[PDB]
Amino acid sequence: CYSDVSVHEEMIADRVRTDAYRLGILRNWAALRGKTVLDVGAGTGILSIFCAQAGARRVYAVEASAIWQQAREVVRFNGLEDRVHVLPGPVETVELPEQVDAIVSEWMGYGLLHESMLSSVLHARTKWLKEGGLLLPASAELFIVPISDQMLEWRLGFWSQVKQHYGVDMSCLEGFATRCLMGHSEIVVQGLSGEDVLARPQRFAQLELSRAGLEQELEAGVGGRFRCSCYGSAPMHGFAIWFQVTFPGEKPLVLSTSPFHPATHWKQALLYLNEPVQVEQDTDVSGEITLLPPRRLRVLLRYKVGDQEEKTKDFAMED
Ligand SMILES: Cc1ccc2c(c1)[C@@H](c1ccc(F)cc1)N(C(=O)c1ccc(Br)o1)CC(=O)N2
Ligand SMILES: Nc1ncnc2c1ncn2[C@@H]1O[C@H](CSCC[C@H](N)C(=O)O)[C@@H](O)[C@H]1O
Repeated sequence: CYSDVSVHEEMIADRVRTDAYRLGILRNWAALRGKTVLDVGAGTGILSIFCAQAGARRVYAVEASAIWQQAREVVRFNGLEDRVHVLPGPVETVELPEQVDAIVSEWMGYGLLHESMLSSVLHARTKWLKEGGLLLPASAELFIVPISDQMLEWRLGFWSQVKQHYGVDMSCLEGFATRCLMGHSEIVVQGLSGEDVLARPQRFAQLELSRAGLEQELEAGVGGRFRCSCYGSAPMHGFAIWFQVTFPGEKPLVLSTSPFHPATHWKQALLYLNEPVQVEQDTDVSGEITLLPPRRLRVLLRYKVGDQEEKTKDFAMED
């Protein structure tokens, strides 16, 4: 259980994630006080306990993986076993004695595990949430922007620096490094900063989690067109995608994974072009992006940089 503890350690050590959930939940104290909550995928149980601190009478903490033992332990240890009930197994088959006033979950991320988690939360909403019940978070939004990855630039430049240190010219391996690091069709999860961002980020989709038939909409695919204009001269390496989610308040609380906001464990998802393309101030960058489900979540991208012809590059997540 090494990667098992590391995953839960990583989440809890993310103060942006954890304070956002804590405040997001607490700020609904008036709607939660004395009410019932389902925590879908409770993990170590911290979100369920946040709900109790907000005043919930009963929280059902449903967890499919072995970490539920630790959740049971943490709740019992905090003396909340009367108010938080840890239930092992998948949410799709759990039996609650009542329908709930609110659902909390932390389903977001990049890959098949997270897609499966949203589906499970939507299954639970339809099955167990009362009409007009609270969803925490309630919505998500997806953003895209052209980027220049400084770390990648260094790695691509590395082979040209070997001569200076060891008297052997390996500059000829730039082509090789580029093909290997950029020519694949995988999504790369990497943390960027604001200076990597080459234009204004564009929202390309919104997911309102209360909508019935969202499961159906997701299966078709989520996304849309985008357009933007670059800020200055740079080697454009591709696009970054990220999300935010919103907790209703009475101003809503936003948990964001943007490169301009504090770093989170989610980082951003990078879509590299096959090789770098030079952009300038006012270079138009436009395209269409679609995220959809051999069991793979495909990212379909068609884009145009400047006067270049439109190009397709499709990526995938097999997990
Ligand atoms: C079609 C679909 C279905 C479920 C679904 C996704 C996409 C998205 C998603 C992630 C976060 C959100 F706030 C919203 C959506 N997910 C992705 O992997 C993803 C996003 C960008 C790239 Br690149 O990949 C998995 C997920 O958490 N949920
Ligand atoms: N169908 C399902 N039913 C119940 N739990 C699930 C599930 N699919 C995944 N999970 C669990 O959901 C968790 C997501 S990790 C989030 C953990 C916790 N809510 C926290 O915020 O700290 C994992 O621990 C995983 O085992």
